[PDB]
Amino acid sequence: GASPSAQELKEQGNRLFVGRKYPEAAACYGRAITRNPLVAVYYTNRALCYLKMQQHEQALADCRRALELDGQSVKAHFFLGQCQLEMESYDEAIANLQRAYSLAKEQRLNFGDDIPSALRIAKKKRWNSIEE
Ligand SMILES: *CC(=O)Nc1ccc(NC(=O)C*)cc1
Repeated sequence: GASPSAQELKEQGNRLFVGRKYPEAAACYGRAITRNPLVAVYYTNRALCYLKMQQHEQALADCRRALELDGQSVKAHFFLGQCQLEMESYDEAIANLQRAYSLAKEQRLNFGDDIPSALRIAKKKRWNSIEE
């Protein structure tokens, strides 16, 4: 047969995510990791699959793996915050989303209003949690 390159399996998991096959996509990213475990995006992409699967702990651990490879990652800080938000770790979530925002400015990355909106939503969810 043929065995793909790590890059080729990342491409395949990307297509599987867009096809809404999230456990399959996540396994594809694991196969990419087997070939090259030093590529941050494989872990962040797999964390998005885990989030869609409502597996917050597994997504969180992949965000940590990505952050050990790229400490400047907007995407890893953003999805770390999103994992924490889903787990109701509100203050940690907001700080990581704010760090994502600052990094994106430093890097001149345009996500429209997505990060400010994500913060507003996070702070409102936190506020509602405090007011009971
Ligand atoms: C390039 C790429 O992956 N684009 C893309 C478009 C639409 C969506 N939508 C959903 O997954 C629901 C994902 C990725």
